[PDB]
Amino acid sequence: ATTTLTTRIPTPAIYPTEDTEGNKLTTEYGYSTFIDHQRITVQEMPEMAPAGQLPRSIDVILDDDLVDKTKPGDRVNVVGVFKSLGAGGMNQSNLIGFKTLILGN
Amino acid sequence: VDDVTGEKVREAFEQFLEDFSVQSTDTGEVEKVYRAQIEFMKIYDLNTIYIDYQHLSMRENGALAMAISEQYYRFLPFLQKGLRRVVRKYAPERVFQISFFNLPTVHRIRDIRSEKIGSLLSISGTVTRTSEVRPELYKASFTCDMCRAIVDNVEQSFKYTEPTFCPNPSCENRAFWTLNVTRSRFLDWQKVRIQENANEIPTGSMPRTLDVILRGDSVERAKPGDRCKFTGVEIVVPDVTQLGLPGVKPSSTLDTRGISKTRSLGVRDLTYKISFLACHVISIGSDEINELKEMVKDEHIYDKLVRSIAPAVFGHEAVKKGILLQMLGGVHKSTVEGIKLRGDINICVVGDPSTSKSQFLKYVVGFAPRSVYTSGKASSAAGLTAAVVRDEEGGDYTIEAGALMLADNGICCIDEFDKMDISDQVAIHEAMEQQTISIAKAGIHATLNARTSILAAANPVGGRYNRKLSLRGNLNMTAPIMSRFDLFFVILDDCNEKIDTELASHIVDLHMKRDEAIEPPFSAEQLRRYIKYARTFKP
Amino acid sequence: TELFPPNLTRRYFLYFKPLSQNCARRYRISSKPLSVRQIKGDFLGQLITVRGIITRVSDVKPAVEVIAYTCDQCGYEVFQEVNSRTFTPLSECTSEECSQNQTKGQLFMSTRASKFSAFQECKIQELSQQVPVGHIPRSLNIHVNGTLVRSLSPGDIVDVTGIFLPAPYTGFKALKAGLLTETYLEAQFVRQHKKKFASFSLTSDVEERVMELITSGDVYNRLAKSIAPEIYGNLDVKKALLLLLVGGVDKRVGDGMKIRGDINVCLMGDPGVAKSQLLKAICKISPRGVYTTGKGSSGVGLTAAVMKDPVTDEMILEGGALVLADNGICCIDEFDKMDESDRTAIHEVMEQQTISISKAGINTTLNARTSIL
Amino acid sequence: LRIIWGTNVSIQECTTNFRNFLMSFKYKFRKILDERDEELYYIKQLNEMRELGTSNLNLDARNLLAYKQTEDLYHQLLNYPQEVISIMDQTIKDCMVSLIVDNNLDYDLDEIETKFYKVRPYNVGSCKGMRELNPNDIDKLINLKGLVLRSTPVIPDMKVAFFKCNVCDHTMAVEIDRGVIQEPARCERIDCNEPNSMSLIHNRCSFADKQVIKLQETPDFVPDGQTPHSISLCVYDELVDSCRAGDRIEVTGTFRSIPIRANSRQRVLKSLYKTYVDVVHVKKVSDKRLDVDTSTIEQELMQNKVDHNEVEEVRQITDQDLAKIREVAAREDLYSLLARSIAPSIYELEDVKKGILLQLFGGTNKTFTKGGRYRGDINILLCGDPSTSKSQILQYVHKITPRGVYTSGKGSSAVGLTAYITRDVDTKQLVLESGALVLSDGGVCCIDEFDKMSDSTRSVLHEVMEQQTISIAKAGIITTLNARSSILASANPIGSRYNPNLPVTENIDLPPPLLSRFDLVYLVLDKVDEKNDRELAKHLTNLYLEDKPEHISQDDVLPVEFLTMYISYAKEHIHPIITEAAKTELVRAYVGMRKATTRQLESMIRLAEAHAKMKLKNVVELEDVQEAVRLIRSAIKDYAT
Amino acid sequence: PLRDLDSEHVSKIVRLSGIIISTSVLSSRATYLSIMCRNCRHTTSITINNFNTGNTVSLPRSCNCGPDPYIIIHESSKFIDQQFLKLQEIPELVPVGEMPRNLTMTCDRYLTNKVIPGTRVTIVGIYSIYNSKNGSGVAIRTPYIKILGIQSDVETS
Ligand SMILES: Nc1ncnc2c1ncn2[C@@H]1O[C@H](COP(=O)(O)OP(=O)(O)O)[C@@H](O)[C@H]1O
Ligand SMILES: Nc1ncnc2c1ncn2[C@@H]1O[C@H](COP(=O)(O)OP(=O)(O)O)[C@@H](O)[C@H]1O
Ligand SMILES: Nc1ncnc2c1ncn2[C@@H]1O[C@H](COP(=O)(O)OP(=O)(O)O)[C@@H](O)[C@H]1O
Ligand SMILES: [Zn+2]
Ligand SMILES: [Zn+2]
Ligand SMILES: [Zn+2]
Ligand SMILES: [Zn+2]
Repeated sequence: ATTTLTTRIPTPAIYPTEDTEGNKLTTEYGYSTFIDHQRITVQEMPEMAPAGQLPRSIDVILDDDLVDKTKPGDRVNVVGVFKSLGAGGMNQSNLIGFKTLILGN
Repeated sequence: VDDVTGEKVREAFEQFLEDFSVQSTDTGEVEKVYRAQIEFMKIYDLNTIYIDYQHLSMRENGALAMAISEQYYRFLPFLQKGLRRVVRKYAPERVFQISFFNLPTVHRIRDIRSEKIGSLLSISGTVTRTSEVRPELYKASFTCDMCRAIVDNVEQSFKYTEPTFCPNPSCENRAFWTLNVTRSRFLDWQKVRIQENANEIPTGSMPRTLDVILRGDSVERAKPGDRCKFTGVEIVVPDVTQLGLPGVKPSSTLDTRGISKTRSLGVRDLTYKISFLACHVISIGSDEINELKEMVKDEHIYDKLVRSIAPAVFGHEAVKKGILLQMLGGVHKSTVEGIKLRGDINICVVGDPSTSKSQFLKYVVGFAPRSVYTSGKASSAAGLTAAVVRDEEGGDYTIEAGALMLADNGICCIDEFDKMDISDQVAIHEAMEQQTISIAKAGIHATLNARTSILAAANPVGGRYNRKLSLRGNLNMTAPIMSRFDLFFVILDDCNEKIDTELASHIVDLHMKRDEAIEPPFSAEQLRRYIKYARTFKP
Repeated sequence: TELFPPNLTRRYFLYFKPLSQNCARRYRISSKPLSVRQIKGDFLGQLITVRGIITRVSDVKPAVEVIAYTCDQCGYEVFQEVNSRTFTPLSECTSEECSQNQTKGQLFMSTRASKFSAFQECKIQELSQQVPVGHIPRSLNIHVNGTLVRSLSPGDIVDVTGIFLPAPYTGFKALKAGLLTETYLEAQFVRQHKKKFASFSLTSDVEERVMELITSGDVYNRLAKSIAPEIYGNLDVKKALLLLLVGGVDKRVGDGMKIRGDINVCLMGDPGVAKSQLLKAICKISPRGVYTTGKGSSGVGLTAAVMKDPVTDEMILEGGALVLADNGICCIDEFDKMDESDRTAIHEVMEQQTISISKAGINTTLNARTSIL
Repeated sequence: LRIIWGTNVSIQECTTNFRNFLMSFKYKFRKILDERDEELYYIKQLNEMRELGTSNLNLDARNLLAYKQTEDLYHQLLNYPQEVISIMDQTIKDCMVSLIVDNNLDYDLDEIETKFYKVRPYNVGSCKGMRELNPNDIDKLINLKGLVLRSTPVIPDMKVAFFKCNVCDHTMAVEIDRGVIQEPARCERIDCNEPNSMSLIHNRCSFADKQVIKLQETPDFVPDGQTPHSISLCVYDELVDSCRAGDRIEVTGTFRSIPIRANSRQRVLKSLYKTYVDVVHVKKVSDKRLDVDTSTIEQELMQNKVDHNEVEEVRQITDQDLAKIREVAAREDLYSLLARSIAPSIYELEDVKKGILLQLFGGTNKTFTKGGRYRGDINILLCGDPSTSKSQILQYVHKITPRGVYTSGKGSSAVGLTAYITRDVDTKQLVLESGALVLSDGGVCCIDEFDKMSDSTRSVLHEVMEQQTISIAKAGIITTLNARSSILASANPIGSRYNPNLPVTENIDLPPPLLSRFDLVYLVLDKVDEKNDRELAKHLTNLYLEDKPEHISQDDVLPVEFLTMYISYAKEHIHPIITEAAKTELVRAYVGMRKATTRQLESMIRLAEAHAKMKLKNVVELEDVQEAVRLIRSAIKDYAT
Repeated sequence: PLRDLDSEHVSKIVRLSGIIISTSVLSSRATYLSIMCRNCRHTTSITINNFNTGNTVSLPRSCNCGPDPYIIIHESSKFIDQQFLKLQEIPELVPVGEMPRNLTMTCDRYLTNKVIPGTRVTIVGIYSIYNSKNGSGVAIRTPYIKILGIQSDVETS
């Protein structure tokens, strides 16, 4: 869900513990490739806030790059796409609506 | 084997219930009463018959009793029918309860051993809680969801859901049923919590507790906060929380041999607790009126009581009067408005340390049956006032017998009173500004009854009594809680050689084995029962 | 035939150690001692060196790698390899004699034929001087197997060399974006920059390092001046700090009595004649040295906490400074700005080697064995 | 040649080798073991057991290590105990029967044919507790030295299961095999079959007793870094209620491992195994520390008979020891011999040592058959200068006394002196743990920095100091519980050092009443001089003349191992009656103080009767009060000020 | 007043007043969603106008391609904000013996963020019934109000 902006058809592929022919396998950890995932939650800046009210906050997901350049308590501007992903309620069974977040670009 | 032997014991036990019939005639030879008790029980349908076990042991040279008491739960189905068919022929909507009592020994529950499971056993201790009396399913109708066929013959203790046959064999699945709530028997059921006797705990062990359960007309015969004695069945009950304990846990499985080509493997963990099931209860621990009348007709008994309300204490007639008077009430409902009054009497005992003021509290708690004792430092409001157990074990909530809800209609010995905090003394004074007590947690609000006297022992700010100060300053307890005391007793000590040699003699003379140095005019053998005659006098 | 596998007959545990920079520059990479921040994730798979404080360890306990099962009706053993944190019992007999058979008779585990390994784990927190500006010393999880297991003890600085690997965990289902992994380091070899005194045997390189120190003579004054030479003079103080380290002799009476073989010292004075620099200098030169301060946490900080141990379902006592240090120096500063609850812990520890507690779930008598400076 | 799988054990070869030892051992360890009369050393102990019914064979394992022909076995039972002890169960029965058939005998046969015999091997080597027990040590003999903090209720565990059949009037039973109950689906077909209908009936089954115990473990050495471990261990039938909270113990058994279920829902098991000890023997006593009060523990001395176990509770002594004890008691200077040998490294202070000795004896304990109780104790305080025995005395008491928690300062408060309620994380339930004084229901509770304990905490001892009981009313518990402890305290004055220009009652900074409710108060001021401190300095430095003080036998003093055998006799076996003639010298000594309160009188009788436990006198005599009162007056230097 | 609410007139319009305690989060609900079958490669669209548990709509059970075949094409779908409010009877006038009671209250589109917690209001609403995953009685439902408009004292404090 977080690698393309368009809702690509899901592909729940299965981690291969056996070959197509049926043989055993072992894992070449570090010929495999990895990427950092992080989410950071941003709440409204308290001096612009209409004071007295509660804080309100939303979840930002960062790919490999920007992971190193946020820390809690700093004033931060983000830009991204406010995706509304999953299918809560209308699929599966039951209310609370869709999971809303920003893809931080 | 005992599909054979059980009938032989039924024929044996029913014979004990037949070859004996009431004698004692002219106080001569004796022969057991039970038919006369059944002919009494005829009137009431209570079906709650009591059997003395000592009368059972002499027949068959004990070889019946030593068998039955060991094998009990396997013979109990045969003894109960061993009653029915006697009743069916000396006598013409039926359930029974049967008890054996007056067993030869008491086993302290620390010496409960699994070698006794299912056997009869004798137990005693302190009841710490009771619980809401509830229906137990017993015999109930079960109806098939597939057809109107029903069954009433029951499997009931556990496994209570699945009779194996449907009165028409064909079903698209035969094994499973639904219950009915309408056509069922039920019996009243209760759980009570019992605690080890503080006179017999091990060194450094805590007062062990165990769960004991009641059925039938024995229900509502336990009372919190007091010594009780029991007899009944060493039951065992499944317990889950023993997971994570050391040692292997036995797991059952259904075999796999001789069935072929047809937790899906079929497995279970059978880990158990040892509760107890009790059939008999008593609240352990003529010529009387000829003594009660005999004392009140005499002129001095008041002065005898003053010098016998605490025999070992030397002098201190003042406090002796106070405590004797504290064991006696005043008319609380003495109003026209329909609000009651603080009819009971409160006392505080004060003085420099090494006064025997603390001994009185031990004597009282040794003597006054509705009394209890607290160190008053080691305490909390939630232990004086009743706590609550929060809706646990699938039942509803239950109230926990706090030490000051207990000692209704009597004395609480609050030793070292001043070392209590502001919190619990105010909890007391809110329970003295009203006789009632109120509790809130979890939205469950309860107002308890209370009506109590407090006996408080207190100590000056510096222990030494300042002769030159008011009691408010010396004693350092705030005026509202210093109010609502009918009297304060104050003691001050110094060398008075004419007494000190008599006191020193009294202490050392006490250290000769159980000697008469503290012999009263008369003893508790009449004093407590006389006090009950005094209570119900209402002058 | 079907046979016991050679991994189940494996007499021994095998480990690796890297090559030091000397061998990298000689003949002209392989082991930079990385920061826990510097690890940048995508090193998964690699053999890496990391250094930092071992803040917390579990106790060693067995963790199974293979389960051995016994089948009577076959007589064949069944061996199940255990790889994840959990397993399910292979109760249905897989044997080659029951497979082509009607009855599939049962089996029972053998708790000594089951190949274990000694399992231990620790946190390393970042080494503070390597933290960036404004940032926090974050932590990494290390797993240990076999003979290495006791080489890590809390409150010490180490190089860990080992292989850095994923573990299957992600959060709690909703707080997820697919195929996340936890990560851990499987420890292979250890070296530690302040060494354990208990290992001290003499071999071809250490005796000459002692002998060349002796032969110049005046060793006692040479070492006093060599303690904290970055502060002026006052040798009598620094000369006594060398005795604090060597400490004298522990005496046991052979008759149920013990008297402290250790030195306890105060550095009373006015401002400007440096104190914390001497305290800090002796914290570096002392293995197991520790540094403390007057106020804040020091009640628990000088005491055993009690903790529900994260990795396994038991409580543990967690040692404050006087217990995180032992057989070594505890340094106290701003001293009189402590309080009675701190002193009445300290006052017992100078007098004797032990502490005693009797509040809540704690009733122990606890070994201190610390020098207070 | 026959051999067990995975194993080096031959049944018959070990069988004959054990018999060869069992019919020929005679203290060869004294000859062989190191540089250290009798005969048939075990045959006397076997022909001892058969008339007593005590089925247990307690075995000193090191008999085998020294002996010529069973070094081949010591390293087997140590490493294969579950199997090697299963051999011993059989060999000893056959080795009992060899003592039948060689004897013209009565009918011992008709039961020992059927009954069962067992071994409890305990005398094994030392180990660093839990910590050195790497997985190579799984399923081996082990021992632990330590103490108990709590014990669970007795647990029912299945040994024969029972099956009730919903039809057709036949039940079934099955014996448990290695943790499973293989329940038959088939209805015992030959009667008839129904596929699945059979029940399992709880109350028909046969159960073991099981119990679980929590051990605070205390090694002879611990590595720098360590902290106390609460091991959890299990004990089976014939050991249940053997040992309990506050006991100091050597225990032996098999180190084990077991999985844990992750949850009550499904059979997924944690791979990081749990570990415990299966107890096989517990050594309830030692030679170095005295014996638990026989009056207190009277409830369990008969329970050991009623439960049929001889796991010992009290030190055995032979006539050759009691004969020596009585020949020692006759000497004129026993009153100072003990007071020296109680602390051979502590100089002078013999007023202090002697009253402490009279604490350890207790004195007399008495009751009125329902209504009252009194006990022999003295509660002690030490005051005056630093740099003195005070802290070391509290250790020697602690290391002799079988029970007691060395509480200290502000680090010890009410919730942990009396009992507290806590979550047992290993099962996640509320459970009650005995506090420090409750664990000390006996012996000594040794308290230090007594005045730096808070105003709130001191209020518990203010009841306990003579009433010897604590009474509770907090959530979950309402009880009064026993706290039979004697109490001993170290204190220091107001300010520092000492200051004779202020009255002691002020100088101590302890309130007048609590100070009075101590039975003896010691003033231990230094008052320096030559020809004392020089003699002290020589004494101390002789401890550094020889780097372990083996020459401390100089200045002759009792072996501690005899002194504890004396006290644990006198304590156990004499109930000294305060004679009616002793009053006349006693009351004047009290009144002379009055020209102070009954606690002195109530102390003098409890102190003077201890001075009759010493010298083993059934009755108090007019002399023994005289030394007791002088001790009270001189302990506070009453002549000076 | 809430004290006079009854099972009488369930799903009529109701006028009532109180204090708003809290205002939760602007949860996101659909109003247009476009949907493709992951096996049939076949597209539809669904709209919902007004209903915004046991009600409204769900993705169609099937369009073989079996159950739950449908992917929501988020990047060609339109959504709306709704909010959860709680109103309680004004503490100035409630039983002396117990706490006030309150009602779950919900609102949609432009009606969101009009109100601040602690303002005094009159609500016009549909008193309506829903099922709560309790843990309440043997068979029961929970009341709620769908706000269909709102007004206030002109500005509180
Ligand atoms: N008149 C008396 N009768 C009996 N015992 C007394 C008397 N006066 C003092 N005592 C002694 O006082 C002790 C009881 O303790 P107590 O003086 O009540 O403590 P506190 O003064 O703290 O309440 C007993 O051991 C008893 O020997
Ligand atoms: N005699 C000295 N030689 C070298 N540096 C000194 C000396 N005295 C002080 N300093 C400097 O002053 C600082 C010492 O501060 P310090 O006096 O220890 O604080 P405190 O007042 O807590 O003791 C150090 O940074 C050190 O560099
Ligand atoms: N008279 C003495 N005899 C033997 N040892 C002594 C004597 N005086 C002091 N010591 C030694 O001094 C140490 C005692 O410390 P201690 O004085 O107990 O601390 P505190 O001052 O708190 O009591 C012990 O090691 C003890 O051996
Ligand atoms: Zn049917
Ligand atoms: Zn098999
Ligand atoms: Zn059948
Ligand atoms: Zn489709």
